[PDB]
Amino acid sequence: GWVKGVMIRCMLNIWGVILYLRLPWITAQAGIVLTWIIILLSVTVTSITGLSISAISTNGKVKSGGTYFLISRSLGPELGGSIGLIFAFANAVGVAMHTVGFAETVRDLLQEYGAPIVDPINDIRIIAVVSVTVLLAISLAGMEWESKAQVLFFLVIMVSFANYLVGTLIPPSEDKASKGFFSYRADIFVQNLVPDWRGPDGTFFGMFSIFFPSATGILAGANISGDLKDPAIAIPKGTLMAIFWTTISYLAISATIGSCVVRDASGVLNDTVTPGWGACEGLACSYGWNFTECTQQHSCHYGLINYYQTMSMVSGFAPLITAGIFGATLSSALACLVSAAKVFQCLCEDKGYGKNKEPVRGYLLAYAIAVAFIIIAELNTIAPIISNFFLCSYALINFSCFHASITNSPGWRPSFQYYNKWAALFGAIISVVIMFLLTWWAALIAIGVVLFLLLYVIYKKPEVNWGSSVQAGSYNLALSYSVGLNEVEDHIKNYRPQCLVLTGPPNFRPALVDFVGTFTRNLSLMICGHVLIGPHKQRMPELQLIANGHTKWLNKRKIKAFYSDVIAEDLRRGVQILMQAAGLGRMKPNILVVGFKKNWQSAHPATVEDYIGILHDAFDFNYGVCVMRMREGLNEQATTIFQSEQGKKTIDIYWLFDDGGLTLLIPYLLGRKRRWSKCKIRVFVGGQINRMDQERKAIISLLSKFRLGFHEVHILPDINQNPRAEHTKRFEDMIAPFRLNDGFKDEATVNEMRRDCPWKISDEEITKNRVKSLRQVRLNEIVLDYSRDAALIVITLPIGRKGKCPSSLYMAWLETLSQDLRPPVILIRGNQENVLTFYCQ
Amino acid sequence: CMRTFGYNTIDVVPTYEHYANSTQPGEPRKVRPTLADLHSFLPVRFGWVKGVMIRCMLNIWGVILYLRLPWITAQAGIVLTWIIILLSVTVTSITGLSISAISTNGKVKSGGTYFLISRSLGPELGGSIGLIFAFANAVGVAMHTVGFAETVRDLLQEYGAPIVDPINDIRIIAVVSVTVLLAISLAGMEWESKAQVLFFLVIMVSFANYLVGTLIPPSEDKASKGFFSYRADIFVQNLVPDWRGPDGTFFGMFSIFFPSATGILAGANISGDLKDPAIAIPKGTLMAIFWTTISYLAISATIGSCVVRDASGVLNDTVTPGWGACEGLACSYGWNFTECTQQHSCHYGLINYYQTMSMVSGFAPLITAGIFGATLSSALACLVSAAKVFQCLCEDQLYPLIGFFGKGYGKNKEPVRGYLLAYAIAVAFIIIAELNTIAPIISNFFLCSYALINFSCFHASITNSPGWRPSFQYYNKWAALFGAIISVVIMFLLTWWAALIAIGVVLFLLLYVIYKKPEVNWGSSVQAGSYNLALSYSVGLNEVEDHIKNYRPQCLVLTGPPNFRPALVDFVGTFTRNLSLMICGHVLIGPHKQRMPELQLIANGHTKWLNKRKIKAFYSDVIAEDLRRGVQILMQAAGLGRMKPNILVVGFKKNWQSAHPATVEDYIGILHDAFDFNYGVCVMRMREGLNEQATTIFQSEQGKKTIDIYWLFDDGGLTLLIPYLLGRKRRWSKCKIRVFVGGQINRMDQERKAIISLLSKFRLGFHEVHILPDINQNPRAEHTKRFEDMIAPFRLNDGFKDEATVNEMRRDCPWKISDEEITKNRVKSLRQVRLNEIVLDYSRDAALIVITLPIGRKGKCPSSLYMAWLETLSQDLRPPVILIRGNQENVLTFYC
Ligand SMILES: Nc1ncnc2c1ncn2[C@@H]1O[C@H](COP(=O)(O)OP(=O)(O)OP(=O)(O)O)[C@@H](O)[C@H]1O
Ligand SMILES: Nc1ncnc2c1ncn2[C@@H]1O[C@H](COP(=O)(O)OP(=O)(O)OP(=O)(O)O)[C@@H](O)[C@H]1O
Ligand SMILES: C[C@H]1Cc2ccccc2N1NC(=O)c1ccc(Cl)c(S(N)(=O)=O)c1
Repeated sequence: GWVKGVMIRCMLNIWGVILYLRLPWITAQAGIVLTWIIILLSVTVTSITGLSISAISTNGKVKSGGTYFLISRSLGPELGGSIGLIFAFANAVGVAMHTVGFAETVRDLLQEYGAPIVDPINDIRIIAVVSVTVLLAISLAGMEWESKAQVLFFLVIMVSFANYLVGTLIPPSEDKASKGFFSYRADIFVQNLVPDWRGPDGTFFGMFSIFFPSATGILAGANISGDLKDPAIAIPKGTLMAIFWTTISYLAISATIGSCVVRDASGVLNDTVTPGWGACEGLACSYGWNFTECTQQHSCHYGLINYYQTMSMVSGFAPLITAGIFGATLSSALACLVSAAKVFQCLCEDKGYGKNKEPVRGYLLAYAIAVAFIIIAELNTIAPIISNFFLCSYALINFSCFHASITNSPGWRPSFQYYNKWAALFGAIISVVIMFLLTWWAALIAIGVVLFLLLYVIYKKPEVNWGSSVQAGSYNLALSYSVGLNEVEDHIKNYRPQCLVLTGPPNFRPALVDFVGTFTRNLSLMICGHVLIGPHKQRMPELQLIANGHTKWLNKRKIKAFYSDVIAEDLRRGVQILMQAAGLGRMKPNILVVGFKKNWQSAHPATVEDYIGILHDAFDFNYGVCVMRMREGLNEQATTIFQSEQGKKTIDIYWLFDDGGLTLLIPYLLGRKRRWSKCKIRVFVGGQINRMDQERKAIISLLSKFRLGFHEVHILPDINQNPRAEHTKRFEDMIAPFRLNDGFKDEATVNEMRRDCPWKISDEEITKNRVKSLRQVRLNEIVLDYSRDAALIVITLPIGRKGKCPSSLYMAWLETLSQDLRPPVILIRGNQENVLTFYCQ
Repeated sequence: CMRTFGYNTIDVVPTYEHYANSTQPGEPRKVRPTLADLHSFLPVRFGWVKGVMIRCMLNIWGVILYLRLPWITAQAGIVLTWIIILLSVTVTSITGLSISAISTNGKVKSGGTYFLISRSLGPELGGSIGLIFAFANAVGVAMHTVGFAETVRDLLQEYGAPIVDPINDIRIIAVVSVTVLLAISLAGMEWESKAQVLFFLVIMVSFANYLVGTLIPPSEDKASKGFFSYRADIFVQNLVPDWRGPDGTFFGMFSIFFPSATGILAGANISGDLKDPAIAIPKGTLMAIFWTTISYLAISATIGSCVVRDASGVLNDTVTPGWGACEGLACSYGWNFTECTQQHSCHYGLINYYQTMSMVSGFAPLITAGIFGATLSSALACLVSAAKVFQCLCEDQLYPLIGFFGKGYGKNKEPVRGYLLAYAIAVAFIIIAELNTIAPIISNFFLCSYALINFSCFHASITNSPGWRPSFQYYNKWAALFGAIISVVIMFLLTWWAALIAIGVVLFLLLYVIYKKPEVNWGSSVQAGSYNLALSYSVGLNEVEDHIKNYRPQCLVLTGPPNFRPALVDFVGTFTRNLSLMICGHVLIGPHKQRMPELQLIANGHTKWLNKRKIKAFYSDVIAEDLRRGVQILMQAAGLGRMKPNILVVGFKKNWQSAHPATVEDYIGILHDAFDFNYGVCVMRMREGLNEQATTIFQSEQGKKTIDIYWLFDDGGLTLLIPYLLGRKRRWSKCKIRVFVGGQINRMDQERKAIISLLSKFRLGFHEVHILPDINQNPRAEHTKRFEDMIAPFRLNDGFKDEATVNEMRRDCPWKISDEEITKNRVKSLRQVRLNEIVLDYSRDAALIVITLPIGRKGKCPSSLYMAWLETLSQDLRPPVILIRGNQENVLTFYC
């Protein structure tokens, strides 16, 4: 935290490996004032970031677990996700860069003995792959060994720095002159005071970019901060102390480098001459080192910019310096990898491997990113990426903190004495400007990537992900989309038939379920209703098991539908309950499907009264109605007639009245399935005998505007003609036993006799509906000579006004329309509202 | 007798008018009877040849026909030109198939491409697409005009009479020409269509002239330039490629030729002016594409057989015997071009000359006329399309300021406003006269339009709503998807930075539209897709078996009108959001049973109100004679599959002391039924009362106040889950939870060890614990007196009555208490008053209070008595008070 987090492992991330290896080179190629200015700017950015980070962090009682968790809990998830993503990418890239640097340093140290294995560049790649793999192996080695090694590494770094200070001030010596050291010289400081450049990066902004990579203490105050036993007043003090120590130490090291170093070397130990014999001038006249040809032809084997590492030859204890620098770099790399792995795990903390169940997947992904970026093996190019990504993360964090302070977040009131919104705004602006100037295209691309991640990771749908399992995820998705459907409004183009099918137990009547499932499959909603008769105190354990078994039987058949059971005294009341309550939001039924009463004659008229009352209630609630009739009745698994292909047969529609199109829509959706996609479809309409031609061409035109693709049309001009004499008689015998026989008295004086049997007919009444009933039986004749071999028959259902059409007269009509056929007859009626259109709004 | 079917009843027969939503020559409009009346008691228009095909054909033909195609065929050979043409045709034909498929679904109105794309895909993408489309057309007009000016200036200089210089004459001529075009477009579509036919005639005459010229034997000038009439040897020569220069690669020729044929929407853009668009768009577009492709192939093949690749052009170079050494087949007909073909420096031939197709023909002014006509036709088409698209887009009022445009004029609504806007933009652009750095932007915009059209088709097909029924059935969705992908690929393959800019503009406009929240509804594939996903995921959840590991609190809240008691809604929504189902109930009494549109409107308004406060709940209403029956209905039937409630949340009836006793009877009956259904129960209570937007204490900050929990009965831990889930939020995060864990008062409490173990398993962070053993103690007799006073009015004073005859008096007054019951329920009535003593000494400054809800056996308690215990328990307290008792099921499965 302070060394392994601030100034040892964050040393190589602030003032360490990336400073103990190639800091003196930048300082020499820049000068004292320029290096001081770069250090000042970096320190300012880091200090503002650290102030904001600590002030935000110290808000509320702290429960350990991760800085990502803390930031998310303080600023919400919207910004927390983006912050975590940016930190993950930056940590992986930094691990890659530090590992490459350490491998290169180790390879050079080994090469100091003059023994090449493979090549200058390739060998570095091999060593780096080996080191990264070793870290991956040591991913889960131990816990307290880490702290022990941190203490040991801090001690070793301190000892190496002491040795470096002891050996740095080299007095006059041939061994020193071999490297160029000449101790203190005012002319040396004068030379350092001026600028000088060499290389493609010979621009001060290049020095700024190089220095930015080694400032991971402020982040160390953000990512290496949440390890304080007393979280109250532990964090900010550590941040300030680490930052100040780093700054002072860096300034001192730069001062020593500029004081006791030279900018040129010789390359030959005994390269000296006498006065007047051979070129010799400059301050080298003290040690006779001329490089005029060497200066001209970039001939500096050793020197400030000539050689990358001057301190290694400047310190007396070379092995100690090498060992300490290598240890510091390894510690920094391990810390960064640990941080990225923690980010991944804490993201997935709530598959698990081993006790901790740690996410090996995230650490493996971090290793993948680091290995992908580490093959290049060049610090000069790599470091700018680290600087840019880290600066983007820090700027986003500070700006978000300032925004939260400004907007008065619901639960934002951090207790930081020195916190101020204006400082956050200033830091955001300055950081943005510096990131833009450092490298235009790269920084802009990173900003665009960050914006994409911030916009496109907050519309996922299941934003919680509770209880990782199958049932849990399924429930989460179902809830998310069901709630989402609430904001979307309704339009005619997207009408859908939601069906409530009265099946009772589904294993008693499978024809209805087959027929409805045919045309509703993955297009709209289907519910199967079951009413339980009798009074009982519900609850009980067995009802749930019964429902579960019914749903299992349903599932085994590959039928998408929901089962549902209710308790009521009688069928009508349970049906009312189902019609009024069942559904969710906009997924609620609007059509009722009911079977035919095969034996309505040998039964108590009370049952018939209730049956007709069901239809009356359905019409009251604005539903559509469908009555299905089979010749044989409806009451491994059984096999039905809708599970075997139909063939070339026809579908016959008798559209006699306008309902809104429901009579036409149901057959259209049914022929769109590969079971009824070979049947030709016929439409019958009534008309006139003296205008048959002007009626055929008109209905055909209307059919083409709905774009339903139906084949033929036929007109019927004789629907008013008198029925046969032997057929109109069969209608009288059918209703004979329902004649109250009081058709000579006041309608006031016929309501009393109906209070015990409100299902009779009045001789007055039969005189008003005489015409209508005749048209009912005449229709049956028309269907028998037209549709004796069809695969389906559809007819519009007639309506009777409540209070003027007893339950017995109504039941006498539907039985007449459908008789003597081999019927899959369907009688349909819409709610008197358009469900089709020929318009695009 | 013989009379129309329908004259003797109330029901009407089907007819066109019942579905037509417009006026008519017949002013009185017709409607069919509503279900309540049957139930219940007591203008110049163009065809397809002149309105679609001619426009598209003119728009496709350009200037590469005369000045570039022969050079391309000389550089690449016949076969490679044919392949390039074929690829371009595949892309264009697929796009045309998609547009035809989308164009026939209902009646299309004015608006062209924008109308189709938007109304069939949704306003959000349609707005940005329309904006960019109009801009692109308004710039293409200027591009074509500058091209025409270039041709005129080049000819005039050829005749040797220049005015100022290459750069200023272009400006002047272009300005004058654009002015003339603007003048033409304002005179009406009749004059506009006449000029199109005139230009078509001129181009046809040019084609015929070239064809006739390509036949006559060659003269001396033509012979010394490479023209020799159809010769099999030249044709044989001219099939292999011969690349030359920096621009000699297959990619280069494809990039040159591809933009030349992409103007295929020139006829659909005037869709508002057609006779029958659904029979006029597809046929015209396909025929135009076919004819243009035939013409391109014919030109390529014919020219590739008459001209040699090189020719000196000097008449003296003829082959006489003695001088020169002939090479190539040019010396088979008696001509010698050894010199230049050796040094590679002559200026004639197919691969070195640009105006070859005018040399071959018999009269060059005809070719000049052809170029003029092509350029001018393109400019006119672009102008008209841009004006119409802009008028239609500005009609819909989707942007803040551009609405000024959209005012029509006499008879046909003619947007002179948009005409002037586009003319001014075109002038401001033609002033520059240098546009080679502005062309790729426009091309990529057009390609984006292609991609959007194709994706609209594919998405509509894949969703497959019952309202998707097109008459044109000669397409396929996979091909459309491939077309959109290849469109974007080509975009990024032409010029990458322009593609980046185009896609960025599309994205930014889409974001602004989505943020603006349009106020219109037309019916799109997106809404149908949302229904699709809801249904599919519900079915998926239902498919899986049932198991205990997915407990969640699913609540039905009795709230009546949602905006009456908002505190209950806010409290439940606080801990329900993103985690479980919430439902709002409302019982309307109603005589009888019916549903009129008033109920539908009221419900839609309630749903809008609920969705306007960031609340996730379903609103449901029922009709019943009293409250108990409606609550029974909702408890029995609400839900779907697995998502159904298992907790009931109700508010306190603070006016129970002054009310007809049957009301409190039904309240307690509601509680008893809920208990009997295996539910959990929550009773909410506040000191004031529960009955733009109004505020509430549940939507404000809390600070550091504490929460007190009084756990006296082990019911499954629901008494602890609700307070716990309310402490993971950003508004209760600083509150401290105090637990007064009389661990199990009547539940075999644990003294010290197990008390902190159960709460430990709840990962609650419990920060404090206390012990209350003094329940039995005698409460201050002063407080007991307050209890006898309220129970007095319900006394039956039946001490001397037998237990058999006591039931007699209750057949009319079931609420009243008995005497034997007072002495029977005495010890259990002292705990309530005594417990109220303790609470009034700790949680007097506590944000919330939670206590275990007492219970009662049916019949063993008089109803009015049980309502006395509730009042005494929670009374004289400032904060909101919650009483809970769980279903007695393990709620510990919720954790992960
Ligand atoms: N318990 C029930 N739940 C839901 N609907 C029912 C129930 N019982 C009957 N129905 C509906 O009533 C219709 C037919 O009435 P009913 O069953 O009395 O005639 P049925 O089928 O001939 O009788 P049965 O099978 O006894 O001969 C069925 O198609 C069904 O829709
Ligand atoms: N129509 C209704 N639908 C659903 N719940 C209702 C309805 N009417 C009342 N309630 C519920 O019954 C509870 C008690 O209401 P009651 O009318 O018994 O006393 P109250 O004093 O009117 O209650 P409040 O002061 O909360 O309105 C309320 O908290 C409310 O949640
Ligand atoms: C971009 C300019 C410049 C140019 C140069 C050559 C060929 C066409 C051409 N223009 N493009 C068009 O005319 C064009 C392209 C695509 C489309 Cl759909 C259309 S349009 N008017 O059909 O909508 C026009």
